[PDB]
Amino acid sequence: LLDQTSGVPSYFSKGADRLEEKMSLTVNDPTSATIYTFMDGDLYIQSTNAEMDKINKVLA
Amino acid sequence: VYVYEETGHITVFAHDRNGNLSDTLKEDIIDALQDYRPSGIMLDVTGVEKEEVNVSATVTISNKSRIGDT
Amino acid sequence: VYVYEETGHITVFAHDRNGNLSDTLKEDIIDALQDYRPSGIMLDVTGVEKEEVNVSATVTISNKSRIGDT
Repeated sequence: LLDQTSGVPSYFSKGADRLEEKMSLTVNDPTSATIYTFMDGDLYIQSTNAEMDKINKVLA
Repeated sequence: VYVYEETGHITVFAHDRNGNLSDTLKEDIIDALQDYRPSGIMLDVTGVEKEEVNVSATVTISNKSRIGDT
Repeated sequence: VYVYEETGHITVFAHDRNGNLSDTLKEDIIDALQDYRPSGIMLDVTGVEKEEVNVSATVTISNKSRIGDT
């Protein structure tokens, strides 16, 4: 992230920071976005193609 | 005077007898170090990080009659 | 010594009379260069690119009595 034109540490090398957003998998955290649901180790509901909540609400 | 060196920058810490660095004395130091600094290098002048230590002491004394302001 | 110069960087290639550069000698060169090197510019000390030529020579002699170890 330092200055590429100079390519060495210096007084003028440092600049802007970066916001990193890594994704991690959970088990039962309610705050996380659910992607799958299981009942006694068995899949509950399938979705063969893209999921769109607002679209599906219109179509229903 | 303490000189701290970094790649492409020089910073000079100075202080008077009191530990302070007046703006006028800062300007004088800058003007005097115009002749001294290397070409193509940046020079800065800053005060010394003064730390005023407050000391409340409790002194036990033997001669109680000599206790006074002086 | 060969001083190899770049923008904002100095590389001092140095060697002893054998072509080596020991760490003690490098530190001593560095300490001696503190007084002379320019302030604010990076400096590095490294040993020369030494090449180690082995030689095997077949030589013929006209007077063959002179052959020997001398």
